[PDB]
Amino acid sequence: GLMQFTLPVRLCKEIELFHFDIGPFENMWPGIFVYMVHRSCGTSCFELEKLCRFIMSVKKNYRRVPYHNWKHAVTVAHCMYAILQNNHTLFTDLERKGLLIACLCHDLDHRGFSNSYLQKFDHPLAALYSTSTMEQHHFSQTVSILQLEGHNIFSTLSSSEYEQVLEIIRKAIIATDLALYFGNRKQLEEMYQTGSLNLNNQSHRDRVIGLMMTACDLCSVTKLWPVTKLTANDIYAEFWAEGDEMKKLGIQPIPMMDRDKKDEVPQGQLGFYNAVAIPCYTTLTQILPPTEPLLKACRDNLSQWEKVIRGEE
Ligand SMILES: CNC(=O)c1cc2nc(-c3ccccc3)[nH]c2cc1NC(=O)c1cccc(C)n1
Ligand SMILES: [Mg+2]
Ligand SMILES: [Zn+2]
Repeated sequence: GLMQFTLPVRLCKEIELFHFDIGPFENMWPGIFVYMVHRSCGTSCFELEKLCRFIMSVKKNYRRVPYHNWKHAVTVAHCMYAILQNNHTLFTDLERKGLLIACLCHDLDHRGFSNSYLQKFDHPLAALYSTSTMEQHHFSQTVSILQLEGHNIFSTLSSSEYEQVLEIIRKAIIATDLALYFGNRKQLEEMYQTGSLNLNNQSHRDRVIGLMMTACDLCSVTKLWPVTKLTANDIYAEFWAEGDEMKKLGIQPIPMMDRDKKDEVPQGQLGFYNAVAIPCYTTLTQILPPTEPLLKACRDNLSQWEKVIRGEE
């Protein structure tokens, strides 16, 4: 119990900021995650032995793909940590437990291919899960790891608390299906504006947690420009591999997945920022004002992409 994780001074300070980059030292990422659980949740939330074993099994079940990898999992969990720390009083003890774990697990066993590619390939997962295919898989993988001997980090919760946290985790992971984000944000936009948004209404909380999951999942667009730009390479490495596999099925991929249209990436980023990112962080900032730095960083990166198009970089 008297055992804390302590980070070096620069990390200890910068980890509190939304735009923190977890760095290139893979062996520090578990400790960074444990540090965040302890400060966000308490040193009591989890048996450290069970947590460490859970973390290492989750890492093993992430694949060596360019973007949807173990670094992405820890990066998404850090954005959730920053949201939770800037909104201390808004979230229950169970929600803080669930959401950091949900973020770590949200892309478990990702192959670097979209739901669309799985359906067109006719992958077995697409037969098992007709919508949110990869996301239902990610939740299935999470439950599987929780049920390994010595890996049940929730074992000290009551029966009712255990069912509530697994339900928080299921909804949180499903919500990372971007197809579901558009309608979820529209509903939240209507509720905030007509003044009907009520955080004591569970269906309303579910929607707000959904948006937080989207915000954390997209947080590559909220880093300093050098991080955002280098992450974009990893994102397009997966998209273009998927586009290659579409061409192998005899289907022309959408331009975003066609490496022959590299030139139009900057304009592709504008659409993404305007159609998804900016709307996402705007609504989150309306509901949770202290998440404003995410919207500010997103707008800064939109302006950097505009400068790339105008030939200035
Ligand atoms: C819903 N629209 C998009 O997801 C999206 C559409 C795009 N269209 C282009 C494009 C258009 C013409 C020529 C070349 C490229 N690039 C795109 C990139 C996109 N997404 C991300 O960059 C991104 C970032 C982070 C996380 C996720 C899930 N996605
Ligand atoms: Mg995902
Ligand atoms: Zn993700």
